[PDB]
Amino acid sequence: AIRKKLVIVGDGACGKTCLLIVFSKDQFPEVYVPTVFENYVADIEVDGKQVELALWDTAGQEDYDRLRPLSYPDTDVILMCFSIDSPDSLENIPEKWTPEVKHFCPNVPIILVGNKKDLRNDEHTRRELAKMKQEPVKPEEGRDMANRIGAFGYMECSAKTKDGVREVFEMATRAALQA
Amino acid sequence: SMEMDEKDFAADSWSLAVDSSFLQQHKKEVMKQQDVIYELIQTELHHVRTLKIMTRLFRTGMLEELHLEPGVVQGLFPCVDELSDIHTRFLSQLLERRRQALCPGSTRNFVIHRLGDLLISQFSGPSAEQMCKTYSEFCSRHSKALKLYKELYARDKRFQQFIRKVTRPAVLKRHGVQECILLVTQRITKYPLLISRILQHSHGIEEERQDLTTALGLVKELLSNVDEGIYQLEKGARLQEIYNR
Ligand SMILES: CCNCc1cccc2[nH]ccc12
Ligand SMILES: CCNCc1cccc2[nH]ccc12
Ligand SMILES: CCNCc1cccc2[nH]ccc12
Repeated sequence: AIRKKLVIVGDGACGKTCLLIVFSKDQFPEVYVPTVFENYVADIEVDGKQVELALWDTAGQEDYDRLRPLSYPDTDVILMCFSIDSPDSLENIPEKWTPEVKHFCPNVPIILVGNKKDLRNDEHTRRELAKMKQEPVKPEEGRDMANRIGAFGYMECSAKTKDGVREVFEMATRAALQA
Repeated sequence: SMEMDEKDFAADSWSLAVDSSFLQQHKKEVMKQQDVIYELIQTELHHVRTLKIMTRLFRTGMLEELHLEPGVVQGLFPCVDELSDIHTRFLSQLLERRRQALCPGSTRNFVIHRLGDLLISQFSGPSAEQMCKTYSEFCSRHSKALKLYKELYARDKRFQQFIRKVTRPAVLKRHGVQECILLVTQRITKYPLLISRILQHSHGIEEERQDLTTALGLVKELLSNVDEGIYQLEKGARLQEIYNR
């Protein structure tokens, strides 16, 4: 079991905190959904290789440009998150997050993750976004952004239903293990 | 952590920590407020525990077992005693507020109605000046600590054995040296998230809504001051690199 480090980045509305909680518990909390995530070391076996994957959140560091980069040293894989119910969170990926992650984590694989995929066909989400002349992020829009920023890959998930969550972290482990 | 506190904060939530007959006596909004206050105190208890691992298990173990050069242990654990004194005092105040609120005859049933004033006190005056001074120093020495740890682990055999020995137990899985350093650095930026959610469920008493609003503002002022006072120290950096920053 080799030790690897994962950091999740993205806007507050991207759902990064919920994603880490749901993966670490293998359950969407039924009684109480924690406000914050401290850290976790997940035991993952991917393609026959055992890894201890340390998980870190950057929630709360978004407005502090000198505190936030302290989370980056020795990172092996980055999860760059946006929410499918928020085209505004996707627009902030090439402008702010990508240059920052390429500066502090050179040559570290980035997986672009579209969170809240269960809201793509939610009528309330479609009605709300239509007021600001918007609609949920389309799969090809996510793929194209991932291609443009030089992401290792593009993935979608729903922390609410758990669909795609395990796959995201197993792929992150594979990326962390590459040359 | 001491057994009494671990047991008091063993449950995933306030709603699961209190007796079910006691829970049934409160309105939905009070349960939501109490669950978030419980998360703040529980995470503070864990944060103080992280500082005890750093001071007692790591720092003191290296002093009593290894032959490191002078100034090496201080470089690995900058300001740990000051950080431990700030948070142990704050945790004592939070735990005393919970204890005074317990129902007679109970060691688990309580409701905290007045957290705001405690948070204003912690994030203002001399205690806020000490938190600002301590985190500005600690966070500016983060890179130097990580780099000194890596060199020692890779070149000193006795240091490597010590680390592997004390971090072997499963209860230390999340708490190696670098992981403790990052848990501490990230602690301060968790406060606004927790305070805003407590505020969201504290509109019932206007004086409480006002106090938490003041506390949230003070925590953000502290974070902005710390963020502005950080400049990563680098071992061997020449004066020219510094004055050309
Ligand atoms: C039944 C769990 N398998 C053990 C395992 C899987 C992946 C990573 C691991 N690190 C230590 C044990 C370990
Ligand atoms: C030379 C340009 N890269 C520097 C950089 C890019 C993105 C975010 C950053 N924060 C501090 C420097 C910094
Ligand atoms: C999305 C609103 N949160 C509801 C909730 C349910 C259970 C416990 C809670 N503590 C704070 C909010 C809270």
